[PDB]
Amino acid sequence: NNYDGDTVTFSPTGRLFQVEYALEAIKQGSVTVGLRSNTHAVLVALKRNADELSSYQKKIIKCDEHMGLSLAGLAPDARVLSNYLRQQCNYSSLVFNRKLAVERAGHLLCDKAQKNTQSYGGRPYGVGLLIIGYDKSGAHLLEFQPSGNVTELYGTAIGARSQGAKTYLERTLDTFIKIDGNPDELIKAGVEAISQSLRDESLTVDNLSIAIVGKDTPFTIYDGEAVAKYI
Amino acid sequence: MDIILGIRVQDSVILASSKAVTRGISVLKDSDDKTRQLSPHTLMSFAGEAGDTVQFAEYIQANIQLYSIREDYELSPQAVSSFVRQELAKSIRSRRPYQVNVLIGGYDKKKNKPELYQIDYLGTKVELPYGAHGYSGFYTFSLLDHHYRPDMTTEEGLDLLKLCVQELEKRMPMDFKGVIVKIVDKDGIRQVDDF
Amino acid sequence: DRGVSTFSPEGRLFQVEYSLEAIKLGSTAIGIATKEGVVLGVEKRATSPLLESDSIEKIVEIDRHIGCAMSGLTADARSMIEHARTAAVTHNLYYDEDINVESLTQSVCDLALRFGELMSRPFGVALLIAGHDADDGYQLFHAEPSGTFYRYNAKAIGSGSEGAQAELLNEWHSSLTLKEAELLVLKILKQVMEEKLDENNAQLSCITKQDGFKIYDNEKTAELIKELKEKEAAE
Amino acid sequence: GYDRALSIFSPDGHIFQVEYALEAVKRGTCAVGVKGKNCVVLGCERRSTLKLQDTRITPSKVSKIDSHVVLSFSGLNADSRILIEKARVEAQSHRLTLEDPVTVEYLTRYVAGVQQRYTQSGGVRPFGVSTLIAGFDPRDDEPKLYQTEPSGIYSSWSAQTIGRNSKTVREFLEKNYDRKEPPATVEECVKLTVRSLLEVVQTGAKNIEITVVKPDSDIVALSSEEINQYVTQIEQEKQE
Amino acid sequence: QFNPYGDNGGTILGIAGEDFAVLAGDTRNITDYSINSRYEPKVFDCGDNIVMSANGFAADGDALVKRFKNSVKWYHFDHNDKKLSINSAARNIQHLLYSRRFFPYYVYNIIAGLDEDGKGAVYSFDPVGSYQREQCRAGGAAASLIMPFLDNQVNFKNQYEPGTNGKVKKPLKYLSVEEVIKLVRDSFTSATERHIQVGDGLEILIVTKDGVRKEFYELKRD
Amino acid sequence: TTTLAFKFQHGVIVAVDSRATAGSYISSLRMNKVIEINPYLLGTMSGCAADCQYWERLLAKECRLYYLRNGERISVSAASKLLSNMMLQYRGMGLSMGSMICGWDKKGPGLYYVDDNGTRLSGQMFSTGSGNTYAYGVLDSNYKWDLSVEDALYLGKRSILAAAHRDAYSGGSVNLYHVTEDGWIYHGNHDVGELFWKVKEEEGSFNNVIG
Amino acid sequence: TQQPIVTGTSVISMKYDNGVIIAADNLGSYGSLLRFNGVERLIPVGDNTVVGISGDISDMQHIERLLKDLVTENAYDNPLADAEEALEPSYIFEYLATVMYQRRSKMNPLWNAIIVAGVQSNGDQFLRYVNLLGVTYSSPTLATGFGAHMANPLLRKVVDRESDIPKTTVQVAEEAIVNAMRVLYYRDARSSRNFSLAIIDKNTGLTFKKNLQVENMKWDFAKDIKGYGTQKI
Amino acid sequence: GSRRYDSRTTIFSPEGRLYQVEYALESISHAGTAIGIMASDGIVLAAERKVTSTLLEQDTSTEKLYKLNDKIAVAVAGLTADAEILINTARIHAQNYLKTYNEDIPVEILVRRLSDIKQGYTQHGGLRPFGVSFIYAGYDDRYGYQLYTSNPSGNYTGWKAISVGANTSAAQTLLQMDYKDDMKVDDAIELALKTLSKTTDSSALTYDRLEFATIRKGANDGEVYQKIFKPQEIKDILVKTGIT
Ligand SMILES: *[C@@](C)(CO)[C@](*)(O)[C@H](Cc1ccccc1)NC(=O)[C@H](Cc1c[nH]c2ccccc12)NC(=O)[C@@H](C)NC(=O)CN1CCOCC1
Ligand SMILES: [Mg+2]
Ligand SMILES: [Mg+2]
Repeated sequence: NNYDGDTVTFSPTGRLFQVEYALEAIKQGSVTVGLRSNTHAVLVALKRNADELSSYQKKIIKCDEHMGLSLAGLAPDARVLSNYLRQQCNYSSLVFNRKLAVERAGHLLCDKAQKNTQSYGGRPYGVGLLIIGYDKSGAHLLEFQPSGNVTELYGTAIGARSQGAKTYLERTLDTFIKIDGNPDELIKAGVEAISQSLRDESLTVDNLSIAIVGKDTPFTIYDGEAVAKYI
Repeated sequence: MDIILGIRVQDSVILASSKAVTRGISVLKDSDDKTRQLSPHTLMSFAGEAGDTVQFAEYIQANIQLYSIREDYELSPQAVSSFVRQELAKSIRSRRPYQVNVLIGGYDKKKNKPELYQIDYLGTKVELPYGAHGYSGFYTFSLLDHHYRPDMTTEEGLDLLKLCVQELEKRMPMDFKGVIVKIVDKDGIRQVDDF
Repeated sequence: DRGVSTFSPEGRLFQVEYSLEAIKLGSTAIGIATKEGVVLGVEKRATSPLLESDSIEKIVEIDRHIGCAMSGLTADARSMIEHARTAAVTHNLYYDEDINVESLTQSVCDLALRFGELMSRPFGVALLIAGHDADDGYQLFHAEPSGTFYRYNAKAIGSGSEGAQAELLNEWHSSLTLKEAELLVLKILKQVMEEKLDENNAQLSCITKQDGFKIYDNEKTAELIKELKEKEAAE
Repeated sequence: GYDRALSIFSPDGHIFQVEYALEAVKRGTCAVGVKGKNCVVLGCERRSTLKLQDTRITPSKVSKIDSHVVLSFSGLNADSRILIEKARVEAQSHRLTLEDPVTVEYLTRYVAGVQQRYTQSGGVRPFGVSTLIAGFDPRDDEPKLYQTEPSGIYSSWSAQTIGRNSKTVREFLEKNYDRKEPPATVEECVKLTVRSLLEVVQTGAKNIEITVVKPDSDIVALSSEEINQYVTQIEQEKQE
Repeated sequence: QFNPYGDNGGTILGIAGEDFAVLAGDTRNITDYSINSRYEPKVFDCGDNIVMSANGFAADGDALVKRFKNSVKWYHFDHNDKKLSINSAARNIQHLLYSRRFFPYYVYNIIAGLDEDGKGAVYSFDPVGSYQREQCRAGGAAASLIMPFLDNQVNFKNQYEPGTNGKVKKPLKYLSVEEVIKLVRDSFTSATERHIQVGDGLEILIVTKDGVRKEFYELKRD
Repeated sequence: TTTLAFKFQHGVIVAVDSRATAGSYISSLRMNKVIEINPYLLGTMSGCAADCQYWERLLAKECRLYYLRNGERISVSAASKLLSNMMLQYRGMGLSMGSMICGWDKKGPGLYYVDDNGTRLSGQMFSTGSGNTYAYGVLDSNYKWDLSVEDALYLGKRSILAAAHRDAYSGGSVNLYHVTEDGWIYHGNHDVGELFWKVKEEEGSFNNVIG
Repeated sequence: TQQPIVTGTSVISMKYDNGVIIAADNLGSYGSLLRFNGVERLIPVGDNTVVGISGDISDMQHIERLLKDLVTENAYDNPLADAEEALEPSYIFEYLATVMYQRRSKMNPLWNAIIVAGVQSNGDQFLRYVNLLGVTYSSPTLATGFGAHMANPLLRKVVDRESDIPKTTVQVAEEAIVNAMRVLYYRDARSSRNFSLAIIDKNTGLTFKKNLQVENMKWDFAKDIKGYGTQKI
Repeated sequence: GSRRYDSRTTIFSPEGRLYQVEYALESISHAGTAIGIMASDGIVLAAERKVTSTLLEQDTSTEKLYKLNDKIAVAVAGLTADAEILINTARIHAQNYLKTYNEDIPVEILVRRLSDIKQGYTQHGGLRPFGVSFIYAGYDDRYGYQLYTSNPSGNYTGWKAISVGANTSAAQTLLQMDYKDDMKVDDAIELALKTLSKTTDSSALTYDRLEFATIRKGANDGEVYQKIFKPQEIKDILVKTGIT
């Protein structure tokens, strides 16, 4: 109200409204789902178009051979943050000959987002990210919020109507975690999960976007007729 | 570059400058004009290190032309020469000084007098009836000391200038490929096409 | 007052949303992509008859294989065009090749959100970036001040955009020829324009693989206008 | 440093600071530009509220940017000096780096760019100035006349006016100026420029300034008596 | 006084076939009269069907290769996983080298692969960035030993057709990959004999449309 | 190297050798020392190969940007000046470059010499490189404005040959160009080895050499 | 640009079937003065890596601190710091190599020659060299300074190529290293009798031996040597 | 943050005016009147000190008339402290020109420079403008005797006669009436004092409430002399013209 003019101002109840408004941008964004087993990690994203003449906005970005994310909210902010991750993954490889741990990647995103919430002039990031990866401690899935909060999860979903997919994963927890050494079945579970967040529209060939990473699988994105198999 | 001469007569200033440009052991050009018009009644000839000369001259030309447009007024030769001197005096203590020597020949329309200024790369300014830079003065100043009068005509000034070039052509080991001569008077700047 | 980079309660940047309103006031620009080329057309909209219309430059070359049309506060586009031209030629310097239309568009859109308290406000202009490369063929992009860019088969921006976009919705198909696309831009421009469309107050352009980006002459466009009139009168 | 964003968008998609700068231009004295077949004439209004003025030394309304290009304006006088200085510096900077004088179109594009930059830079306000830029490109006999404004947009004009009561003189020019046959001579071009100012000026004494620019850097400013002869001839024909 | 440069020896060789290319180099690394390693790889697969070797000062060589491999990675990120063509890689490397015009990478660089028409391609660089496409090139310590041999046995220089006596040249018939590898092996065996910094091992990288293949051969260890 | 270029009635001829050296070792037998900046602009190369390639390819970028901004080809005079200004930024930093910017513009055919010192000279005829003195000898005695395109191409070709013969650091092959108002025209790569024997027989020159 | 003041001499090392061995004497020389006699030049990093350093001791102590700080930094927000995400020899080396090359590129080098010896997660042997120029190389045997000239020849007789590594036992490898250290004591004027030796095995882990002495030295034959040519008494 | 407290000194009003410049001009209208009159053979500068005290040391006091160099002087109207900041800058600018070109700075060039500094404070920086209006009286060999004025907007104009400060409307009307082109310095002195005597808010115009100065070619042969009048000399010229 009087305490939402900038990010540097706490409300009387200890809330940061600009951060909460940035969180709101994520809820307006299109749905995306993340889930993992012990061998593989999968991202599934519902792409959004402007109209019938337009293309479908890309949702998934590659950060390294072993790491990538899906976005929901302001796409340019995802480009800035994914660029930062690319650089950090790359710094770890060039200097230490070491693939960046997914947990550490999350800690770096948290700290970068945090600086924008405590300083005058700037603004919080208006995007939420689901980071998947495979490192020395196996498969991982992270959820990033522009408040700074980063959370390691078995599965999750963000965006509009994301609660439906999140409930499904909460039921299926014991099943999909055990899907080891079977990428197609893990993607199926993800496609079935994101389907719980659909209304009116359904999953078409140029609508659906899928990405996967695992033990002997580099981060690869599937679009177009490559996802027709899963429709 | 090498030889640049100047002489101030009754009603004009005459500048003579060599045409040769050398690179390595080869004369690349024998028609080079080592001068820039700073204003309608002010001419500057130059000589020094390769590249620095033209860059400095054009930089000065741009500054004087800028002043002329801003004030709708031509600076006096004296004012121009002082500006040039300061730029060179500023330059000599820089990281990389500009190694350029100049003669500024101008006709002051206010005083109705020709004026010749000699400025070296250190910023050493002197007003003279006749001047030169480098080794040029070693050969020519004795002739000028002898023959020069302040009431000389432009034609007589050219004849005395021919005699100076003939002496240079005889006693210098250097082939400078003749000179381009330019006259600065009340009517402006013109080039003597046959010399 | 309030921050320039402030979020609204709905999760939108106030300034970005307000710049979009400025673009709605701009003159109409239309782009149509085909397999034979991409056509770009604009409404010139001279404020007075004494204004020499040929000086109105709302269609612009970025490279030989990339063209651009603008709508909104057209003065804001000059630095965007300058950056685009620099990016296009710089990539040619670094990689000895033409730059991808998408990559060029992405470079322009990176400028968009570089504002705060960098420039003091977002751009007040939208761009239709049309071009061709070997990888993805003939392409048409719509670059906004939000930093977002969508690819389009056909797109209209400016004051008559939503009316033109609905018309493009019906008319566009994947087998359109270049000649058909030219007449289609002229048709839709003539529809949404206030004044009567002629060769002096409207401008056409195209990008083909062979000839590259070309702005059409007034004599060439005049014939296409006369060809349009006759074919509409044919039924 | 002072970084405050002064020029910003409003809910309806307007930049008020840029629009208020146009109001400063509206307040400024009238300036007019007319191009003939082989010349361009720049007319300027001088408000007669200020007498006891020294016309020798008072800043003239038309300013030479180079020997072949001139610039007149309407709006804040102090703001116009900054643009003129920058333009003059750029004109010499172009000659120095490219070895050709600026084209009229290039000089206009630069001045317009400066005006635009001051609409999306922190800590600064827009120029309260619109300019008319006229001249002839080097080794070209085609007349050139451009206009700029605070937003940074620019365009070419057969004839144009800016400043206070510009709406009226533009009305006059739109009906009197024929594109198929423009003022063939200098006389006809000046006559039309004076006529257009006489619609607004008040008295035709020291209130009208005229500057004729011809090809090949031939720029002259008319005197009071020369202009007064045009004023006399116009009204004598009008008495009929 | 500190000397930031050093010489790690070695020699490299690139040959462009009709539909293939090879980049070979010895595996010996040295300082002065000592051997550091008998097997220290010098020719690298940089991705996109491009091989590269920066011969001279190993620290600068490793840094340049590392930076180009990085340049390939960022080319994929920035331009939608587009394949970096050999000509584009060459121009990119020029700019990497010239960025240190006033403190140069002390290396002679060669890359090899296939052009956009599928034909064999070899590009050669000097330490400051001048480059050019070629058919044949030896670089490094024994470069002057090997190049004349290749002018003779690859481009048939100073060879004419018997009977004509200098009137008709030997026609420039193309070479197979098996024929090229023979010339490479003989080139390095000969260089090993007369150059003290060449020996230990030979590693050859062969590039075809099918990918990048490796072949290793022992060399004299003295 | 040896490079030359000269103006004449039908435009400008441009001829260069193709040798590259690293000390006494011939590093390259065939290196291109001409750059096609645009269909109406050429640039010759002499000195440090790296410097020549980098700065002339950067000139092309800047010349290309000129066309996009102004919708018109850059003049030869302006292009040469941009290059000389680049050289003036790295004043005394050790750059080694000597080039001739050759082209056709509105003023007709244009030819400018530019070097690492910043020197910029307009002229009818120029020659750069270690073998420039040998080329000048042939050019000065046989040059006319009234030359035919055929005879002019031969003169530039023959002048490089003279230098390639005598100068140890010049040779390999001759690259010929002819600049017209419709643009430049490539007139091929000519091996000096073969060209020498051909010229010797047909012309009767090089009598002292046995063949 | 500087000059080395207090220096450490040769560092020698080799691979064997199950791991690597590395050794270096305990001397800190000040030119020709044998100034400091209790200097440790082998520095363990965790339980899987030993970094051996020769050259300037002040720069060695600086590197020693960088490594100590590297371990501290790796443990930050890292639950697997003593397991899967522990520091590897390859990580430690590449870090140092990056630092060395950067410092030489600023014309302000760390005046050292370094050998990083260890065993990776997968049991693979790691042995790589880096110096003040940023030059890196790997080999079955590695040695710095005088060791390169005298030790390598002896160690290469045991492991001449890659295929000899599985055939070499820890007892044979240690014996070769200890003999090399004796030879260096005979012939290097800037060396000492006292030295340290470290063994990093994939089975038995890190064994760090201190206060070792060169023994079984041959000097008796010196009594018979008289004069420099013609002298008999 | 800090934005909350920013007055925004450099913005347009909806009518296209600069708020702070207009308000600065309002400040200046309360300042003591200063008058400049240009004649064929010289220039007069007359100014009124504001409500003084008997205990003010007048002979060592200076609040209105300042010397920029030997050829150019200024009369001040507004904040004195603000004026001194600008005056010292102008003094330096004149010496920079003299050092560079070895000639005394032309009057207009000096005026333009100061006016450009004032202009800058209205367009950028976020600082308040200088609350000062100058009358420049000077001489050079190009245009001879010259009068200029500048105000906080940074706009400057040339004049035959001009007033700044309080009651300029009334003062300008009186000057416009009695001024003629063939006028001389002695006549201009009388006109300046008569105008102040009629426009003043004080009961009577006395020597202790005035600062006065002339720029005359009335110096021995072709040269110019600046005369800053002393208290006793102002008292004498008041008696001579018949005011006291
Ligand atoms: C004569 C041959 C002079 O020797 C020419 O000027 C020639 C000019 C030239 C220009 C562009 C491309 C090729 C050649 N210059 C050289 O060949 C030049 C001579 C040279 C060598 N060091 C120099 C230092 C300062 C000035 C000139 C120098 N040679 C080079 O620049 C060498 C280092 N470059 C190459 O040999 C280029 N290599 C690229 C990879 O392929 C093999 C050749
Ligand atoms: Mg001197
Ligand atoms: Mg040996």
